[PDB]
This record gives sequence, C-alpha cells and structure tokens, in this order.
Amino acid sequence: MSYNYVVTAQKPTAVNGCVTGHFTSAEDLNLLIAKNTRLEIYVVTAEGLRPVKEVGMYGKIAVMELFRPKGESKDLLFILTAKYNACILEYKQSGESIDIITRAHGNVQDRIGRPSETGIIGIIDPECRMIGLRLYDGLFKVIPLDRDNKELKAFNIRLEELHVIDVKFLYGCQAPTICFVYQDPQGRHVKTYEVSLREKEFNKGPWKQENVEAEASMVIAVPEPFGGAIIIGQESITYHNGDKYLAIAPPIIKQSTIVCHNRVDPNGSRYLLGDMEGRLFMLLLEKETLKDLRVELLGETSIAECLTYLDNGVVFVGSRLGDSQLVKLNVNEQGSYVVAMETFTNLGPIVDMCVVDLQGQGQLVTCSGAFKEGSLRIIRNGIGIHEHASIDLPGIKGLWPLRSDPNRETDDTLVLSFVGQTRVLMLNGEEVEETELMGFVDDQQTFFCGNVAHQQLIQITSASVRLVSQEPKALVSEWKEPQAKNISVASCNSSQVVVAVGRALYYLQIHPQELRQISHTEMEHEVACLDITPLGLSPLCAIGLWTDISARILKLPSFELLHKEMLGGEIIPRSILMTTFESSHYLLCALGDGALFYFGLNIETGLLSDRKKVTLGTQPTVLRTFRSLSTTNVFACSDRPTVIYSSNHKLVFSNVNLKEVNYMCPLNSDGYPDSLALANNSTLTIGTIDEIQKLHIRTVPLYESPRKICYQEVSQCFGVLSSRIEVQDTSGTTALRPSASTQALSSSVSSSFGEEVEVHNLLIIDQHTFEVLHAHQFLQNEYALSLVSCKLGKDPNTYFIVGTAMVYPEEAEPKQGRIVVFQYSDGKLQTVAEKEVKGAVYSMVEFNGKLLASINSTVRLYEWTTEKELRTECNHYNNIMALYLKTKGDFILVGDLMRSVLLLAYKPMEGNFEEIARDFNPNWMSAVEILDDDNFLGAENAFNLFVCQKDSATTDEERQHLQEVGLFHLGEFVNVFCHGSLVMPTQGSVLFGTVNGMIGLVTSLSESWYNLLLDMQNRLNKVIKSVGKIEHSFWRSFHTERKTEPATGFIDGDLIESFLDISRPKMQEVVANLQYDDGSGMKREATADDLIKVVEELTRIHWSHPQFEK
Amino acid sequence: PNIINFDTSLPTSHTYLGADMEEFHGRTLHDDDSCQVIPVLPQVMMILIPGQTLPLQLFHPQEVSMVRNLIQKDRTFAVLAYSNVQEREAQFGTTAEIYAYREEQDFGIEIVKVKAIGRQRFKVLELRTQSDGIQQAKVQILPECVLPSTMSAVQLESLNKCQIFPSKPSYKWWQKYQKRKFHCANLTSWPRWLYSLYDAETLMDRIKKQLREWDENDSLPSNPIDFSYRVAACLPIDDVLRIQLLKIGSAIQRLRCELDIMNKCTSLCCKQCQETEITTKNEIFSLSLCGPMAAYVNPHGYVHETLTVYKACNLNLIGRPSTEHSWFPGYAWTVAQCKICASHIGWKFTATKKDMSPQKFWGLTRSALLPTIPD
Ligand SMILES: COc1ccc(N)c2c1C(=O)N([C@H]1CCC(=O)NC1=O)C2=O
Ligand SMILES: [Zn+2]
Repeated sequence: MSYNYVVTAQKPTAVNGCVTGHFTSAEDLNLLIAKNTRLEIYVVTAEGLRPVKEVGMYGKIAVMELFRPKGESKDLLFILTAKYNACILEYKQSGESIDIITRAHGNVQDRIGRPSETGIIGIIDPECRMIGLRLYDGLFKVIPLDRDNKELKAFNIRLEELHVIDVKFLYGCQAPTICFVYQDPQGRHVKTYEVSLREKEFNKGPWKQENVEAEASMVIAVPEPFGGAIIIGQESITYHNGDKYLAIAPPIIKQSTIVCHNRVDPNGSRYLLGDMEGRLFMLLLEKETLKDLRVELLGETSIAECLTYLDNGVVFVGSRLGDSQLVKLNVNEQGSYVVAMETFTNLGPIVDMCVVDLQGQGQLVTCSGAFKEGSLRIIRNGIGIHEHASIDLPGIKGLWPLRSDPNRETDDTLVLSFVGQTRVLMLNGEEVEETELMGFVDDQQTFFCGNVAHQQLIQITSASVRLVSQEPKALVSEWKEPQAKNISVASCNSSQVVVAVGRALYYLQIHPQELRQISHTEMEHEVACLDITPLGLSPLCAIGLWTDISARILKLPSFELLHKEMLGGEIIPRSILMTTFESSHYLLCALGDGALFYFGLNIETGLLSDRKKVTLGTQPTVLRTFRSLSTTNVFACSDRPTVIYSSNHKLVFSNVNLKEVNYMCPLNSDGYPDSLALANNSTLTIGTIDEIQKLHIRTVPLYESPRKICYQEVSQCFGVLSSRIEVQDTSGTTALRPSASTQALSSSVSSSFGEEVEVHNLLIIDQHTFEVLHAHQFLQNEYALSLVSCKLGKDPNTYFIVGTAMVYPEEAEPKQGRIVVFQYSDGKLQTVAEKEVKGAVYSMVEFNGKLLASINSTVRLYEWTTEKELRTECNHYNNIMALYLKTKGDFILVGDLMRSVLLLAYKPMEGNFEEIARDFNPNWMSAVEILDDDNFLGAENAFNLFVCQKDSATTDEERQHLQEVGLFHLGEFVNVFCHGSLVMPTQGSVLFGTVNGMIGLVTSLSESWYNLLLDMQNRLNKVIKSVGKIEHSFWRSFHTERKTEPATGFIDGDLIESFLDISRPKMQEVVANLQYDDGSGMKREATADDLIKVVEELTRIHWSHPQFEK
Repeated sequence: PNIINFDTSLPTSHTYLGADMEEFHGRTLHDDDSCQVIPVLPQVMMILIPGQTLPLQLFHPQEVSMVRNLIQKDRTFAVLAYSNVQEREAQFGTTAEIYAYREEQDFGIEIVKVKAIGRQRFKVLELRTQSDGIQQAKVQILPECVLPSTMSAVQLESLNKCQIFPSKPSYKWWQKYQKRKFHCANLTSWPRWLYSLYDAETLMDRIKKQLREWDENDSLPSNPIDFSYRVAACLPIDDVLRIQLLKIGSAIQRLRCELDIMNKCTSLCCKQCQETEITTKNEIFSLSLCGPMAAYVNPHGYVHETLTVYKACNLNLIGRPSTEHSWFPGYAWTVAQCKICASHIGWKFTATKKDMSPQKFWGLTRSALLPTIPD
C-alpha cells in the first residue's frame, strides 16, 4: 500500500572485504569481515576464529582499512561508505561491555565529480600521515591524519591522468609516494608521484613505466627492503623499482584472470593470488637483491572476492559468489596444497527464489551463487534436533524412559512397544543393547511404563497393569480386569493409575507391593483417551468420549464430572494432556485430524478458560511432556512435529525440523544427557534439542549457474533453469567440470581457441532427495530466460513452461525464440508443445488459465487448446520492452530496465488489453511486484525501493498516471520479489532476494501505524548511537549520483526493532508524547510497555537473527 | 555519388542571411526543474531540438523590439512544439539562445536577422499573451537524465579494475567489450546481451553505422546526450514522432527510439497524399556538416527544415531556377510539388557550374513529408 514496513529476515551473507590487524588489543590478531552494511570482528585463535563483536552501519562499507598512527597503542579503523561517510573507529572494551567509538567523522563527497570506472579506492601511507581517496576522475583526495583533524577535513590534488585502474602508496620512500596504473590513447602505463606535504601538490615520482601490459589491473606495494611495486595483468606479472624491472609470463596463470591478492609475510616475500575460477596461487619474490618472481599453483578455494592470510598457514577466503572459507595451506615431499578447514554459508547472489508451504510455516528455496559455486539453498525456520544415534527397528508404537537403578537419577533404559509386543533396550553411555526386564512381559503391547512410587516400575498393557519391584526385580503385584476384558486406553503418574476398559474407567492407586482398586465408574459413551497428570497426587482427571465426541474433566476419587465440554464434529479425539505453562494451567486436546484444541484449567475449579484451536497436521497428534531448562514443554507428534511452549502467558507452537515423528520421549542418559528419543516407521533416533531456534539451511551444490526456479507440487519436484560454461575443443564443445546438468539420472537434448559457450538446461530436482532426476539441454545458442509451472485451460496436467531466445553475437536484438511446454511424467521430461515466436521471451506468467508472455516489446496472451497447442488470443504493442510481468486478477504490471512501469487490464468481453496507467521515470529497475490492485513495489538504482499507485481521479490524466508514494534507500540490489509467508499491524507479505544474499520482507501498515512508527523512528534516531556518526535519515534517503530525496512511505523495521535493545529510561524518552491508538481513534500517552508489546509482535513477522558474539 | 566542388561547411554558415553578424558566446542555463517565464516568438511554428540552430528574419516591430530588448538580457526565447498549430495548443518546448545577431535599417525598413540555438526542454504551464501580441510562457524546466552504467550497482569490487577496456581499433572487439563491461550480469536476472540493448556506447555505434551510409565522408559528439540530439535533428519524421523524441528524458531511451525509427522508417511519402512516394532512406545524403537535414529561413521569415536527397520522384517542377536566397551557394532552386495533390514538397537544386558535384539534388521540407513503414 501507500505505507510499508521493510525489515531484514536474513542479513547479507556475501563478503566484500576482509582485513587483519590488532584492533581489539595490541596483543590480539583480528579478522575484520565486511558484509555490506555490517562489520564482523573476530579474534584469530590457534583453534579457529572467535566472534567478539558485530556492528551495523548506516552505510554500505566501500573502504575498510586498519592503521596505526604514532602515539596509538593499537590499530584504528578507517571506514568510507558508498554515500561518502568517512570515519575513524576505536574498539573499547571494559570487562564485558564492548563499544565502537567514533574518533573522527565527516562526509568527503564533492559538489562536482565524475565517479571513476573502477570505483572508490582508499589507501593509507606506511607512515600513517594521510588517507588517500580516489573517488573521482582527475582528483586525488587527501585526509591528513593529524590528531586534531576530527572532522576529516581534506584537500584535492589534481591528477592529470583521468582513467586510473589501481593506486597504492609505496614503501621505503623519502615522502608519501603513490604508484598507479592508468590508461590513455597510446596504451596502459604505470607511474609515481610524491605528495608534497607542504605544497599540498604532486611532485615528480622516483620512477615511471610506459606501455605496460594492456590488461594490467593491480598494484601491489612491496614492503622494505625491496620496496617498489608488482603489477598484475592477464598474462603477465611485472616488478618495478628505480632501476630494477622484472617480468614473468608463466603458463600456469595463462588461462587465469587474477582478481585478488594478499601479503603472507611482513617482508613481502610471498603473496596469495586468487583467480575468477577459484584457483589459489603463491607469488614468490626470490632474492639473490630481488632476482626473479615465481608463481606456484596451490589449489582451489571458493571464487574469492578477497583473501587474508591469518596465521599458522590459515587463510580466510571471502566470497561473494560462493560460501566463504578458512583454508589450511599444507604447503618438500609434496607440492604446495590447500585443504578446507571450515565453510561459512553465503546465500548470494540470490538470482531467483520460490516459497514452498508445509499454517503459514513455509520453506524458501533460492537459486544462489554463480558458476562452480552455484546451488539451491533450502531455508526453513524451526527447532533443530542434533541426531546422536540411529537404530533400525520398524513398527515402534510407543517409547518410555526408565531408570532400572534406584541409586541413580539418570535413565538407563528405553522401552519400546510394537504391535502385540514389547522390547527393552539398555543404555551404557552410547552403547544400546537389547535386554529383558525381569517383571515386564514381551507378549503384550505396552500402553505405558516407567518409574512409580516406592522404588517400583509399572507396565500397563492390554492384559494387565503389572507392578514390578526395583531391588528384587520381580512382579510384586498385578491388576487384571474383573471379567478378563482387555484395557482400551491407559493413563498413569507416580502415585495413581487410571485404566479404561471400553467405556468403564477403573481408578487404581499405587501402593507398596500392591495395586488397591479405589473406584470403577462407567462413563456414558466409550473412553477414547485419558490423563492424570498432577498439577504428587492429581485430584483432576481428563477424559475423551468415543461416542459423544467431547472432552470432559472428571474428579477423583469421586468420578463426578466438573466440566463436560462438547467438542463436536465427527472425528474422534486421539490424545488429552493437562500441563502447567508459565504457572497458568492448561488442558490441550488433540483430534483425529491433526487439530489441537486448547482450553484453560483450574486446580480446584476445573473450568475451561480458553476456546482456541490451532491446526497441527493431518495425522493425529501424540502429546508428550518434557522439561526444557527449568520449565516444562510439550512435544506434539503428528505428520509434522511441533513444540508447544508458553510465551508471555500465551501458548505458542513452534515447528520442529524433522520429517515424520510418530512417537517421542525425554531421555536423560549418562551418554545422552538432557536428550530425547524420536521414533518413526522404521527408525529410532536419540537426539538433543538445539539450545535456541536458528535458521536451517540446506545446500544443494549444482557446480553450475542456477538462474530460475519453480515448484511443481503434483510432481513433488522443482524445475530449475541453469547454465554451464563450456570451452571450444581442439577436436571440434567440452565442459570444464562435471555439474548438475551432466550428472542427471535421465537426460534429453533439444537436437541430435578456448572460446567460452553457454549451455542452457532445465533440471528437475527432487524435493526430498534433491537429486537431479532429469536434465533437458536446450538448442545450441538458445538462451532459456523464463520459467513457469502451471495448469492451462481445461487440461488437468501440470507443465513446466520455458521461454527462450536465440542469441547470435552478430545480431543485437533477438529475432527468434520459443515457448516449450514440458511435462514431467513418470521419470522423464516430455516435450508436449513448442511455439515459435519472433523474439526473446523475457517473462511469462500464468494468467487466469491462459499463458501471458512478453516477447520483445509485446505482451502476448495464449490460450491452451484441447489439441494441446498454444493459440494466440491478443497482443499489446508497447513502446517499451516487456521485461517484467506481474499479474493480479485481470491486471498486468509491465516493466522495462529503465523503470518504465505500465499497467494493463485484460478486457474479457473485448478479447484485448486496455492500458490503464503508466509512469515513466528514467532509472535502472531490477525488480517489480504488485502489492494490491492500486499499489506497485519496485527496486531501482542505486539500491533503492519505490512504491507507485494509481491515483484515486477526477480527470482522465489523473486516472492514467501512477503517483510516486514511497521512496527508500535499502542498500541492497533486489533480484527477485515474491509473495509468501515464512512465519506463522502488518498486512500481506512480500519477500525479496538480493545480490549480497540478504532476504527481506515488505509488509503493509495502516496510516495510524505508519504515523506512530514514523514518530518513533525520529525519537529512536536521537537515542541510538550510530557507528561513524552517520544520520539514519541520510542513509535511508532515496539515492542516485545525480539526486537525493528523503525516504517516504517506508518504515525501517531494523531500526524499530532496536527499541527493544535500549535502556529502560531511554525507552520512556522515545515514547514521551507518542499517541497509542487502541482501536478507537482515542490516542493516549504511550508507555514503554505498550511499545515493547508492539515491537515484540513486529519481530515475530520474520526469521530471528543469530547472536554473533559467543 | 560524390561531393566535389562544394564546401559542406557553407550551408551551416547561413550565408544567404547576409553580412557578418555580431556574435555572443556567454551561455545561460536555468536550474533543472525550475519555473521561468520566457517570451515566445509569434510566427515561429517549428519544433526545436537542443543543440539545433534556428535561423530567423523578423520584420514586424513587435518581433523586432522583442529581440532588441532580449539581446540586452539572457538572449533567450521559447520555441513551442505545438500539438495543434491552428488551435495554438502546445504542451512542450525548447529554449533558444541567440548566438548571432544583425540589425538592418537600409531604406528605413527595420529587419532583424538572428541565429539561435536549442538549449533546454520544458513543459508548458500557461500561455498568456501580452499587449504587443507576444506570448509569455510559464515554463517548468525539464531535466536531462544522466544515467550511470547498468553494472555500476551490481559490479563486484574485485572485477572493478576490468571496467576500463583497451583502445578500439570489428565484431570481435565488440564481443570482448560486452563480456568485460557486463561481466557482473551473472549476479542479476538478465544476460549481458540484454544490458547491451541499454548501453549508450553500443547504441551510439549502431546509429553511427547507418549515419555513415548518409555521410560517407567521425565528426559526431562523444557525449550520448549531445549525440542523441544531433541524430534527432537529422531524422525526417512527422511532428508527432518529433514531440515524442523531445519528451524523452534519457539519452539511452532517445538513442533506442532513434534506432527504431532508422530501422523501421525507410520510406518518405507526401504528407497530404499518403499515396505518393517522394524518396527512400537510400537517397538521403548530408550536403551540410550538421547532417542530411537542417533548418533554414526563407526571405519572408518562414523556417523550413530541409532534407537533402540524391533522387526524388513523383514531383512536378514549377517556375525557373533561381539563385536568390539559395541555402546551398552554387545551386539554384526550383519549386517542386507533388504530382498528385500539388502540395509544395520542396525544391530541386541545380548546380550553376559544370565542375560541381552533385549536379542535381533535392531539398525536401520535413513538414511536407511523412515517414512510412513499407510492407
Ligand atoms: C514564398 O517563398 C519564397 C518567396 C520568394 C523567394 N525568393 C523564396 C521563397 C522561398 O521559400 N525561398 C527558398 C527557396 C530555397 C532556398 O534555397 N532558399 C529560400 O529562401 C526563396 O528563395
Ligand atoms: Zn501529395
């Protein structure tokens, strides 16, 4: 709508910079990692990395460099942002409190200036006299590092050379000297300049080298004693100094493009180099003075954005296209080699994504990474279970923990029931071994067993209720039905047992070596389930009806009904449970259709104080109590496992990350402490529940570029468009490595210097096993662009529809392309239909049982006939290329790369399209989405979001014009927008995937909510300490290099959620004169507790963020 | 065909106007998106494009007094792109700045000869007419959309050093340029070849390929803003297509539209007939430095955007060749009308010396022609 709330669900994962130094203390070696708007600070240890502090910034970090000025005991941190916010930071720790203070700050942007082609460059000279910034062509900015330059005042020296590729400060010079690579009409060259500190100008440099390699792109300043510079290009690496010049063109780096580097040692004898293909090299400077350079190939890492040598042969690989890593360089007996120690998840670039459902708890599947790093990432929230042991034992129908040692408080036995059978397993640490319990019978299926009062063990089965002694280990007493009839349902605690035979509930009581039957009342209808949990003697007892279909609570040992709630419906109940959640007693009840009804309870009253019902699953739920920390929780065993827990005295149900758990019990074994035993049709698992709910991500490596994804629920699989790079072979093409499209179970083809070629495929990946079931290879030079999975017309089949383009290097605009209709039937992909179009099919969307396709500048609508063919119905010749297509009902939102938004309406009685409204604003656009019939979201340059709406409306010009109602600088580049609910004042949910791997959520607010949160933001901005002292409003302002307007129509949820982290008195400063609306228009003075409840509920709309610091 | 014995710089000088005029070089530009009140010349009907020269002759005392006081100020007037010429309805326009001026007072007849140039596009807010008949427009300054690279946002910092590519000496070079300039296209949803369709440098080169056919004799601008305006002033299109080209804010959208017109519109017919083919794109040639079409003023102050072609068909020649006020010194003009509807389509130009080349060409006025997509 006109009022939106944008919040981060997953912080950016891609790494754009990493530095080492002594930031946290002069004695600590730190690893600083930049993730766009975040800064992670680690302490490098002999074991691995130790997370100490992570800070967010109101800016995209463009320069991050550590330096040590004279007088300073440890390093300082220079940060420059994309919006030119420069700052000097100091790490201060006092006991357990950590603070990043701002030593200096200021904006170093110029009024006029042409930002350079190779972007911002920030360098610091070895003496720490100044910071050199190359922001614009023809200028070199210098910030003196004087103790009193706290506003980071700078001066500009004019650079004659306009196109500088890279610039560094040289080591061992008489004065600060820059070395740079530049390009002019007569070639690419290297040059130096001394910076006159008095004249504030350039002076003739010590050396210069014209006509260096045409592709030289990197300057490396070599430290003393050698000094000088190393220039890296495409086929060669050169060394330069006053009189020396070295040049090598090794074959090993011939097919490589080096993109990153790192000095291994202080004397600069060794360097690490990374190429676009993931190869890691070692550059060696061989002394005789400097005699020669040598390149050695170490191995393969993730495609590196940045490398940083830590210590002890450990190197940090920072990746943007794949997972980041910690690699150990194990290199005389062998050549130099690399071995991966640790991998860190990177979801970016998210080029496409879809939502799978599966209640609102859905999975998010992304098309992440590029090239060899390409993959699918399945992202789901919920409780993780660490599995410790697995036992193959099918048909388990119940589980019970036991302590067969009265002297020990730990459980040592697991009793499992089977159809007409009972088995007992003994635990000795991590050694499970099947045994026989002296006193328990294997003949019968156990309904309940465990530890009972007076050092005994009970075993309620279909035949009898056997009391067994612990020390003698024998059956001290036994209870059977007075007429030998089998027990239908059974409940028990430590002091009492309540067996139910058909519809007659006999209430026995546990006594030393005896089972004295107290009562035997017969209920009206049959007994389906019961519970006697104490809230140790229980005066109350729950019961479920077999005939009446109701839940009633009876008294004990009186049998008189205190409450008889008629549940209703036709499905009989499965389980009943009484439990205390946050000192508020409740009585949950599961139905035969996975329906969890929950009512309140009183220890003396016994009345129902709640009527809520949450849908758990399809299969009936088995409720089981277990202690988590100091409180009790309930595990729901259904077709989808769940955990019931009280939060703020209101019941909460969290999903468990397991496929199917039919039975469970809490286990506290010596080898498995504070663990649980889960059981399914064929397996018994012993596991531990994860301390705190975190995101569970599953990586499916493809080893090629995934481009598009769609979910086909009927086929229980995903359709993924992907491409792989192949090189022209001598024996006239061949692939560089095996990938998803070359390792498919079944494969089809469309037909029967080292120059690259793009082979496009359609993969059918299984949704449970993630195996490549099939790979259809498209035509030679055919580029697959769009993908849909849908039912069309009157045809019941579900198809995978692909839109392609024919790509010829000699033809600029695409003149041919096609729409292929595929069917994934049985185990193979079949081409049902093919439709030849005269252009590129950039987008496709299922439109009311018809196919809406955008070919070139045309929006064509196709009907799917009974002859299984796509027959054209209508066209729309737009003056723009139909790149983006989104639909809502009979509405169409067309968009092009230049932010030309056009709104169309399909007129059914006319068979054509009617253009409704248009807004043309020239700017680069990367994504569009429809929020409602009136409002439309989009992502535009530079890293912004916008919202436009159809006005509402007196004149035809007002109706036909979209008004810009929302502007916001997000800081991310959105590639995909998609409606979807991932979690169980915010209406609607739109998710977005970004280049940096950040996933965000945009939702609608009312005008009242937007106004309250907008005041709250302005009050929060006066309390929140900002790293680098950047204003939040400056950061969020809509930004392009030409213009900057404030943010409107968007509430920053990342800022609103920070209210929860401020001091109690600061919370009252923020809410001092706010007007809290309690659904009546009657505003009052808002309190801290009112906004705690409001903001806390806002955090429940998206995935929670993990704690960085240990 | 070849241009021999003809100084292609002559038509650009507007020598028919007379003796050397006083020159002015102090440029004046208004802040983008500002509301200014600029005077409008009453008889001017033309649709001006920034960077385009407008030659004028003013005889009326209200027109003369207007320019006389205009020279003493910002030397700027408003040229309206009238949607309805008879109804005087205009929604957009271009400011024209006088760079050359000459007053004549021979025989007590006051005449003002000016050479103005298009500067800024704008939107009309209101058109109030003053006592001297001269209109004064309430004008909102339209801005020129300067756009960075498509990769200037996604492009990774490690692949930043590959943005500058070595000198262009060639399909293999353009194949290499695309793969390097749009390398970080793999981080987005689109292919590099798509980004190429919105790349100003590639689009300018594609236009340069067809502009070289018209002028087979590298004198075009480097700036995509200046290049798209130079190409717009040469395209002989209908007034409606010209107002749409003038409405465009970005150089990339402008360059793309111009390429579309150049590929699609290859035939020129009589605007009144729509049943008579006057000429084809194959005949268009640049006899001037500005291109194949420029504005010139006649002896009565009427401006004609004249397109020069090698061959014209279905035209009847009326009158006898005259060198009076000739816009191409060394050539004589003869009025040429459509053989079907007698509309004045333009003139046939004839060389006066046997050593000249081409010996005969045609100047067709834009207001008389209509570009047609043949099928
Ligand atoms: C009513 O129009 C007239 C009337 C008289 C007249 N002497 C001319 C025109 C007229 O349009 N021209 C054009 C012809 C082409 C040219 O090269 N230069 C011109 O100025 C005249 O010369
Ligand atoms: Zn005609």
